Amino acid sequence: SKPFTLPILTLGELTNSRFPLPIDVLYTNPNESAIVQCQNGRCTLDGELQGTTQLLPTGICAFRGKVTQQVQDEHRGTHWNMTVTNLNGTPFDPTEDVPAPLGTPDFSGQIYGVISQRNTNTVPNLPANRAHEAVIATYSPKFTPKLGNIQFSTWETQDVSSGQPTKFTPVGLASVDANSHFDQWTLPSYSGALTLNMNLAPSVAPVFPGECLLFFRSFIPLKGGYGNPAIDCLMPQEWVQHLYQESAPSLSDVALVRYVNPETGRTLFEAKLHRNGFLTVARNSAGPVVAPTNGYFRFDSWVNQFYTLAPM
Amino acid sequence: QVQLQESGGGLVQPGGSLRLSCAASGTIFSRNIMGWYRQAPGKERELVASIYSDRSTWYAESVEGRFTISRDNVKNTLYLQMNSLKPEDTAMYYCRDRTLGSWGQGTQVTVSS
Repeated sequence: SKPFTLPILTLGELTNSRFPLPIDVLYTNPNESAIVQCQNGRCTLDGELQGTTQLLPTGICAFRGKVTQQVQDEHRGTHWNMTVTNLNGTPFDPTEDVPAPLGTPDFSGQIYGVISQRNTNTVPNLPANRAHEAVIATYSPKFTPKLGNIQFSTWETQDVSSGQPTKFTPVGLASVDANSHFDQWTLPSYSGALTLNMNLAPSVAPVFPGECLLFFRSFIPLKGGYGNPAIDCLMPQEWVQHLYQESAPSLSDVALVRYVNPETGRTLFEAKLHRNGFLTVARNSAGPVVAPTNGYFRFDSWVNQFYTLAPM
Repeated sequence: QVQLQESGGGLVQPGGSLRLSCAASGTIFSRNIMGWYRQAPGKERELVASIYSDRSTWYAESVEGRFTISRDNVKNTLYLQMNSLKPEDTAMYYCRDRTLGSWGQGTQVTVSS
């Protein structure tokens, strides 16, 4: 059997797996614990991808398809209907054992990004292009990636073509106010109000008391308004890619990992790397973890559930 | 026949130096994680230092910079150098095989005038 290992990346060399953002700090939250069941950045330790997790960093919260038509409405803004496919270009098959097309956002909110188009037809001999700011509401009833059809809005009121290859590039969030409906741990309704979600990645929770989830925290930009929103992933995208590569069989339900300062070789704190792909620590405090960014996680050994984590 | 025996405990003046040892027997010493605990009267058993298979070390914030833990895989002995002692360090020090879970008898360390 192939020996299990982690990639040797420092905290400043990691990216979020739920949004295309760099990892800023480590984060715990024993208080106000919610049901953690994200779908992006989900990978078991033996290299099995779960939920809507895919390998491309540019595929996270991304969409590719064609704009069908302009939605006529008297409400503010200009809404456009868009059929979505797989990221590679192939049509999305809803009979597949996936909650949504891979890369689909796994939280409620207004995703702020850029819609770009490149025409299929050529005019005497280059295709025309266009790109505008756009917002995608994942809480909307029109947000149905499972049915291969979502809907986005623009400030532009005309310059969007129909039947042309469309790409969505995630930038951040439009707003985090009351009516914005931004909740990090609230899964979107992939099929809308039609039916409930299926083929989801399993929920995540610490088993032993006194232990809490250890998150990789990234701060996400805002189009406007007040706030300092953040996105927490279970594992960075580099870990997802690495675990998929080695495909090492898990010997235990929990693996002990150590956050080591490479300059002095010191172990700052311990952590439990669980089989399904998440970290737990024995910490009482909350908020950001004070630790050098040049520090990295190192796999120590597989352990039984008799082992107790060091106080953090 | 698995037993851990501590040695080198006693009384000493504050700001002095003291060294503790722990001879392990009947274990796969080099593979296991070793650590030093202490227990003050009215307090719980708090982890002080811990050493791993790759000889990496961990220390508590109320100990860092003063104590030093090391291991000898040849003689299967665990050490703990204690420099610049304080009256707050007065407790019962136990050595433990954190991997296997086996404790030791524990020795007494007191620092007063």
